[PDB]
Amino acid sequence: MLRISQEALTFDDVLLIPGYSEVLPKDVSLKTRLTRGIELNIPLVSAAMDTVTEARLAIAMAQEGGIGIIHKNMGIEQQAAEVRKVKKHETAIVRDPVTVTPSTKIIELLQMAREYGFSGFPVVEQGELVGIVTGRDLRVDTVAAIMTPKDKLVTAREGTPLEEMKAKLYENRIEKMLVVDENFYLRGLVTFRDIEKAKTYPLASKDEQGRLRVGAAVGTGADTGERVAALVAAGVDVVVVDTAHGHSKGVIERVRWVKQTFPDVQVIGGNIATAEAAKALAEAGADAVKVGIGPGSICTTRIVAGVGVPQISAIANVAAALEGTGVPLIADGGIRFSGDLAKAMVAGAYCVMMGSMFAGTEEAPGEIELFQGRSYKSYGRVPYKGALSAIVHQLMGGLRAAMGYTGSADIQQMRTQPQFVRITGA
Amino acid sequence: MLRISQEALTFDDVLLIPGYSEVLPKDVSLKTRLTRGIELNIPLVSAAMDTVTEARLAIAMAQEGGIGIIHKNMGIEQQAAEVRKVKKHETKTYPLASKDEQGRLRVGAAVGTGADTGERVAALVAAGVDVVVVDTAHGHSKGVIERVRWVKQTFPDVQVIGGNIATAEAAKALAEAGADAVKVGIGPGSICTTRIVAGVGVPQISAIANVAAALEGTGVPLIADGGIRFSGDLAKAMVAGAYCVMMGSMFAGTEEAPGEIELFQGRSYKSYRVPYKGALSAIVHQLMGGLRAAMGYTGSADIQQMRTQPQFVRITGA
Amino acid sequence: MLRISQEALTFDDVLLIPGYSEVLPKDVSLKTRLTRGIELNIPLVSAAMDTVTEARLAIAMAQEGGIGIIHKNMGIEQQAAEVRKVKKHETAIVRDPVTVTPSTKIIELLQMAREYGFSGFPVVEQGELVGIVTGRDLRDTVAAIMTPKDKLVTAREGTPLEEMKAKLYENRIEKMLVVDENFYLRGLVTFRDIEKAKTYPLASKDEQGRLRVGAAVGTGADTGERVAALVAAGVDVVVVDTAHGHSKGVIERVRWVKQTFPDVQVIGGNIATAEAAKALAEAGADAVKVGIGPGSICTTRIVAGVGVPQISAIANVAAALEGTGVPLIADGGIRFSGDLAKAMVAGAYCVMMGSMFAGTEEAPGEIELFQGRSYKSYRVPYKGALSAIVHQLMGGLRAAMGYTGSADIQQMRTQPQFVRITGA
Repeated sequence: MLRISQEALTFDDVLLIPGYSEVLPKDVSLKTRLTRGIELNIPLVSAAMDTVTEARLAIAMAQEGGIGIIHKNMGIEQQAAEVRKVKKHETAIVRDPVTVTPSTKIIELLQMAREYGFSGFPVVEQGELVGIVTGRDLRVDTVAAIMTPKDKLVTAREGTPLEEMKAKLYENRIEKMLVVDENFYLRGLVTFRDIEKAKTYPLASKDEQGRLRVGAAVGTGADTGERVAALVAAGVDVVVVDTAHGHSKGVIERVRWVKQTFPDVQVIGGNIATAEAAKALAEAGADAVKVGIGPGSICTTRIVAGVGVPQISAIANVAAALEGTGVPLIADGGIRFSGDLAKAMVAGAYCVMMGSMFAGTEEAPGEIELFQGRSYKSYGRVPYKGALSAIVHQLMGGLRAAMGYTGSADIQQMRTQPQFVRITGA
Repeated sequence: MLRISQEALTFDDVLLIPGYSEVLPKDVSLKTRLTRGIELNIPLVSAAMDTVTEARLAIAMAQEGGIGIIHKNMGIEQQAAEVRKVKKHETKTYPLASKDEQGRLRVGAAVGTGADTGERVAALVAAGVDVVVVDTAHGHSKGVIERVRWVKQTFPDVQVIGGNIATAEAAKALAEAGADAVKVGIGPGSICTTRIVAGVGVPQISAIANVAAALEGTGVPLIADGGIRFSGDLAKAMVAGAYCVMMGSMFAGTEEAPGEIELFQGRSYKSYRVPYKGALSAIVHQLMGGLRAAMGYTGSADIQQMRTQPQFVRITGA
Repeated sequence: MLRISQEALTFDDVLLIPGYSEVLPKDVSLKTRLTRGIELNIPLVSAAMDTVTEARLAIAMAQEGGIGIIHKNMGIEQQAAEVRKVKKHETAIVRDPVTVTPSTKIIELLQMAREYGFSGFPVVEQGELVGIVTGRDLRDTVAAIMTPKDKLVTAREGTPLEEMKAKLYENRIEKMLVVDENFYLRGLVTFRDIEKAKTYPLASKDEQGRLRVGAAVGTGADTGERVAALVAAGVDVVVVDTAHGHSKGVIERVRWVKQTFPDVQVIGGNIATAEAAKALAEAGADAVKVGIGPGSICTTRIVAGVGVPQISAIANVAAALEGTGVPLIADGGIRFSGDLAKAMVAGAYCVMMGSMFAGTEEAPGEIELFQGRSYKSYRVPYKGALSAIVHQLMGGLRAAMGYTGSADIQQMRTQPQFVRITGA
């Protein structure tokens, strides 16, 4: 007979049922996991599309508390360079301040200050911090004779938390402080005002060195091994083996190879839409899976190949397959409104990947253009959407409202407790 | 493990089945209850929206045999003053008029859960409001349930409605808290904001039926609030178990509703821009005329029969 | 007998005829006059509309080489304050430093420092800068520990940026407080903000180097008070701006401004006839603004049946004002850069734009996202930076001047010819 496995449901087939609520939307927790080893403060990921995620938007995603996956429609060194931009983004510490040496002449010092200002130059000897030259030191031969010496410097160790650095600035009644490593080598320069500015982004997704998190997509083609190596050496947090059909020999073996070749990087595999595909990727060592095969009603995979799984059922089947494995699942595709995002969470997603909704923001690729009195991003013209932060705030506002309606205090509750009603086309 | 509780139906999913009939539409009874203590001569309530119910339309609603809920998008003294206008209004004869034991027209008033709610209730009560409606987007919540308890303990002699809700468990929670009635409707509309923004909602026929089953034998009425576009939907809501129906935007733009007559582009509107709909009585007459027709088709002589005896068919999209 | 004075033409009725050309569009001169006494480097003025011109956009217009007219849908002192914002603008100055007084408790200053740090705090008394509390000063009250007045290194507001930069270097500091002639604290300037500052070579500036600005008034009861407050705030031009400038009220108010405030420029409008131009010129107007029912379905035409198609209105006013020295501003009906070029050739000295500038970054309103598209809300589509619209408008004018062979505005206004075309 006709081999039908199940009836499968999409976002419009279901609604969340309100439940007893004690926590206000503004008070719920949105914290979740992207992978086994990566936590996110909001369950939001930007897709690896060449209209959506390069370094600029990836930085903003991490600042909001999610993460961006840098697209792979570019050369290997070009993609590694995009990853480097994200890892080098300075939340507060100036990593490469302008320096002088003890033997540097005052005449060159003064000529440098005419170009860079009298901000006070650190004095180094082959990288080793030996002092600082303040404007006062010049007011009241070489830099050595007038420099503030090491014993008078207030410094902080590299890797100290920003709030602890701000406290050392406060206790010492200073505005600037040098950052050093265990061998007193200069590693940066930090400022009270810049730490305070950093509170603009209190949810920022950072690695353990305080660098913004970022991901990067790869495929299965011949240069994948070289591309992964370049992305890893650039400091990427997660490699996303990202293809149309993750349940394939090519993707499973590539995930396995990443996990065995680069054990210290996280690896995502996808896309998949079935329990069995999730178990295959988990056994291959995936730190997370990405869910979405023909999730959209009119997408190319459905029309050209007749293939797809409605996204609510795909998410729930993958979630059930991975329960108790520790492996998160990313919902990728079909989300038009914040309400869909909430339904994806209640079906079992750990976080949601958005694509076209972020195209046309300030931070996304492209240049602004005005055409017949309206604003677009040009590269083929998408409407200009303004700042990414406003879209993120609306999406998380809707999720917060749903969690308030269902009485879910946190993401773990939202994923496991609320119920759907199924509705008709009427 | 997709956690699906049930298939839920809306108005367009069902049709009333005709039954053996002996009573004509013009002769059936429309008397019902708003709350434990308030009876109405027609099963109609006006919503607490600032485009729908202030004193003028609340007076009209009571004269028709329903009741208005004065909206709370105004100061406390203003809302109390609106209540006083209705309670003091003295006149045309309105023999269906909803009236209290003292012969004054009935009126309700909405409050929320915010910090000034206690002061607002006290003022509405001192002005003679018949029912206080604790009216929020999510009545199945600590704050709404606690506020309903406080009204019932602090002002035992006023009726209190809690809402909105859409489940049996929520209905039991509000009734145990002392609600004299519950208001039903969470994301009842097809493309409403609750559904688009939060993905939350219960199709209104199943929500009404689930609440009616939860409250059977308790004496606590339920008010159907939202999703009703035609008199036919109203009839369906009653057969699903509603005691009466709350209308909102349908009454906006009537003569008696807030706003001022405005001419523009050769058409009439109310501005504060909603199309001008003429006198409220003509809409009420149409809605009640359709309910009477439905009761004639189903053979229901009164509201109690209409709510408990007729049957639906479920239909498809086609 | 049906009293018809003439057939009147609008922009769509005519096209510019190409002429022999030797000057490339990039090389023509766009310099013109707003009024008898005010020159502009581009022939663009922003309208006195509350969706278009407040201080932010007026500043951008002046930096582009044009000027903005601040709208009058606000209080008198609010309008004076908008003018002051333009007259005193400087991008490199950080405004409103958080201050302390000598009788502030050290304990309170240490509390504030939790947010503000130790960079540190200017000290004011009776509204005058009297010292500063630096971090070294904190390692009773501020009076005891503050650095005294005689040790402050300050700059005067309005000092050229290169002089401020030289003073920073000479004093081995990276930032200093900015004061006015009363030693009132006006802000703070840093090396980094000086280096980041953009220069505007075409900027419309007065004799003191301040950006030019105008402001609208009407003819109602408080006009005299409003004019006085605008003039005192340093406004460069008063625009007596009504629906019907050819009236006793406007003519007498224009004359009052010229007689009462002879050192300010005055514009009268709106008009659309030769006789109205002569009447405003005789009243003392330094320029006239042309446009009565210039649009096809505007309210003046629909409600009152009144209007003059703008090409003919411009040309009739220009003919009437020839040899008087009084410029004319074309106000209304301009949809595309091509209409702007036509308005210049019909005789305008510059063009006032309104709703085309609404919805730009610098115009009033806040950006809003709505159905996946950007709007400004008070809703109009969001249009990005004003500079891109100005660039396109002036690019189109430059192209027209290249087509007509006009090397400068004076030639563009007097030499090229139109063809008249049919509806087809």
